[PDB]
Amino acid sequence: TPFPWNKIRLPEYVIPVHYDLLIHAQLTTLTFWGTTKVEITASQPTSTIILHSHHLQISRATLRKGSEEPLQVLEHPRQEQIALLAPEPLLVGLPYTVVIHYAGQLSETFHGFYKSTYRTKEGELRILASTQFEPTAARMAFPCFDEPAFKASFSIKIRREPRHLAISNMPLVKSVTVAEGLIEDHFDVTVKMSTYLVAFIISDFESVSKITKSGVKVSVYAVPDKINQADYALDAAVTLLEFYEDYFSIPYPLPKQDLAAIPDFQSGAMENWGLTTYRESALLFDAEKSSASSKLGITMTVAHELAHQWFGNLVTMEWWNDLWLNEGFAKFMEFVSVSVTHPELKVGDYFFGKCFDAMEVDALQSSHPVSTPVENPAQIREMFDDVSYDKGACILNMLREYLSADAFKSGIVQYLQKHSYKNTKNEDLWDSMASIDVKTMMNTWTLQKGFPLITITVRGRNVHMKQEHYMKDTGYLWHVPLTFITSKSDMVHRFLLKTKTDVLILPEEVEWIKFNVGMNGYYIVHYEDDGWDSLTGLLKGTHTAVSSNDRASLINNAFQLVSIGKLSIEKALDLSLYLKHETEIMPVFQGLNELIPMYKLMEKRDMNEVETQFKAFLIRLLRDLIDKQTWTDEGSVSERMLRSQLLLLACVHNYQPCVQRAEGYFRKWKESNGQLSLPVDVTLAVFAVGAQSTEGWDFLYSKYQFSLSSTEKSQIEFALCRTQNKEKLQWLLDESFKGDKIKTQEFPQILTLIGRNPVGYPLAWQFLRKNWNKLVQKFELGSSSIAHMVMGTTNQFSTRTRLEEVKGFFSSLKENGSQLRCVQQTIETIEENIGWMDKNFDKIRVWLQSEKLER
Ligand SMILES: O=C(CN1C(=O)CSc2ccccc21)NC1(C(=O)O)CCCCC1
Ligand SMILES: [Br-]
Ligand SMILES: [Br-]
Ligand SMILES: [Br-]
Ligand SMILES: [Br-]
Ligand SMILES: [Br-]
Ligand SMILES: [Zn+2]
Repeated sequence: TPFPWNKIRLPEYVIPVHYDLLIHAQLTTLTFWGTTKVEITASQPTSTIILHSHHLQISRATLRKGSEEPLQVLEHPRQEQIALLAPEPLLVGLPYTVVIHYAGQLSETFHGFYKSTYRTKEGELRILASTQFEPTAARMAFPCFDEPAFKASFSIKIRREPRHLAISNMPLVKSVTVAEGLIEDHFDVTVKMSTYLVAFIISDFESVSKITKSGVKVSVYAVPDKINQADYALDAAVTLLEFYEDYFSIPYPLPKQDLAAIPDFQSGAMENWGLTTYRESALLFDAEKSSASSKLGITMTVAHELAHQWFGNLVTMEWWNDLWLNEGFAKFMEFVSVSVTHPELKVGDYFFGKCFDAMEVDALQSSHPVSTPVENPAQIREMFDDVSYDKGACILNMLREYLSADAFKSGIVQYLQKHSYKNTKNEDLWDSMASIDVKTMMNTWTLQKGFPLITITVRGRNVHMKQEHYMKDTGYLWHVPLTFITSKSDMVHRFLLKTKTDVLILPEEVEWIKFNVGMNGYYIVHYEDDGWDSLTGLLKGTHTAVSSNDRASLINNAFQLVSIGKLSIEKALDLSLYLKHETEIMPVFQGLNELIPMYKLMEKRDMNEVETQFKAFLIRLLRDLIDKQTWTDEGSVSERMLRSQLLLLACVHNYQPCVQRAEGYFRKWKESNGQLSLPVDVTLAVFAVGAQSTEGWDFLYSKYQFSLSSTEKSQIEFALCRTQNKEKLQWLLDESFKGDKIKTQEFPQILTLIGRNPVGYPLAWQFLRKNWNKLVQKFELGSSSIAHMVMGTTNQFSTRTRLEEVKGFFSSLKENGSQLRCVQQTIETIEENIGWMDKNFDKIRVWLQSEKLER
């Protein structure tokens, strides 16, 4: 019989109410079986039930009316569906139960119901089984109506050996002994939720717990050897859940919240309702070895996953085209919450960096609107990108500054209350925010890609403003909430620009004007006539006349304008010279973010002399700030992050005072047999210098197997990827790909670091090409992991030959990668790199030879 349904989306006329899932995993044979019972009703007469199933071996399917009838099973593996045919049509509105018996193999990927492993201190391999369903992998563990708008309650039962613990979304009601060495755990019924949020883990994890003031038991789960690193996340999770409950005025509805650190995990974390899961590096904190960056990362990742309990779980997007309703909000709420719960982290100052990263992809033709259509699993996975997360958060921040925090908060509380246990579209959010023209304005920011360039022309008191789509002509127009300050006023002045152009009149003439105050708006600014000269003069003479975020926005925008010929490279580089006086993390890092990519392009070309001169200029520019750093872990989180990055930068570029100190610390660390406690903040620099020799690299690698510290593992991995030894770089690719000595969850990062190694970069792009099929099988087409490997190995090329290697390779893949959005993005980036280098290389050579810092 041919397949009776020819659409990717399921029919809307058969709706589930409740699922009873029985799962029995065998961790010795790596197999599982299940029985899924789903209560359904049909809104129209049908004899066919279409549902999702992927890589499950279905043995039997029956239909119970409320008698039992057998169902004929048909499969459509490409659509990832099964069709269950009943002997007679279902009666409308009457309850039926579909019962499906099946078996599967535990996935060897990081999705579905997959295998995870770890080693004990004695070298014994331990196996656990965990889940990762978002977006479409629930259908790999149980047959279901696997679309987020088909919400249902779930009663989960897990069969296991007595040596294992099982945890799931809800608390454990009871454990029944079925037979010898066979226990069945019954978990309480969940509230109405999407299939992608179902979770279960079978392991020998240990836990620590703490109860919130609202009575919620919060626990952190981890392997026995790492449960002593769970205290920080446990305390942070309790404080953040209490923050969100008080903030939203909507209690967390479940009796418990678990945070599990999984030894193998693809993304950073996942918000499964009641059972949030994390990479061990995103949750576990070692008070002696963890970095300030990693502590910030745990805090923000926990805040993100807990925000999703409201934004994503309680209220879910109707379809993946509106995935930003979940991810943009969760990303933005990390800042809203942590700014209050952990004020010592000063996160609010760092938000804007995400917006500049989103602008890098959003300035290309291959970007997409925040809300855009998706059909198949690879396209849906492509929605987990910088546009949904970072542009999503940045436009919400822009809107909050525009409406005020009070009006914005009222709109989001109304929205969550109105749509609790249901699904929403982009329009529902805008109607909630307008109930406090929001919809017209925010449609310009979510229903078309990109962002505007705002051009300012000052004629005495007359300030002319123009908008145009910034693209590296569509005729796009936005409702832009402009802000500005002047040399006469530091009040934030506002002007809503809804037309191509407008003009305003200043009360008095000014010496300078600066738009996008604190860079809270998702747009860039160009100043005509002497505007850039006036702003450059202000930064050179009195840089604290504007805030550190305003200084960072001027640096970023000046370099973005060079790409479209609005500002010469010489004038942008002249502006950057003020950084010799800068002390603040955001503008110092913004200077690095703009300048470092220039020598990354030179490293992949025969441009050694200008590359070396450019690197010497960068070190000279920040020399006073580098020399002021102590080689300790002293200071605030920003002082520590600034120290670590500056010392690492100085050492990799052979700045002699720092290389000598790093060389001495590494030699002493190796002499001590790795017992010397180095300051965590200098460890990246010390290890990167030490790995340059064969003996140093082998010694660093010998310590890797014993480490229980996520930071130490990450620091060693970074250092090992910096060697000039090509056999060692190849070995890291081969071993992390294999997953024994270095876990495969680190492969995408290792591949990108080697792709950025000045001598070993050809090896990363070659490895990706030669192992494409296995990498796609492990990480999936459309995944953020694949996108980071594609862009990480190719987006710093700047020759027509490299451009054609990329086009030729990906077009030869046909259905296994030729249509990837990351491929078009990297092709467009290489085209821009070719043009930028051709135009600016010798201009930079001449500018460097002028030695303006030495003048
Ligand atoms: O360049 C990189 C990585 N990287 C890029 O590949 C270009 S975008 C970028 C912007 C800011 C910071 C790092 C960036 N890392 C270092 C390098 O020269 O390879 C320099 C910094 C010390 C670590 C090594
Ligand atoms: Br049974
Ligand atoms: Br505003
Ligand atoms: Br005038
Ligand atoms: Br010191
Ligand atoms: Br090849
Ligand atoms: Zn998220």
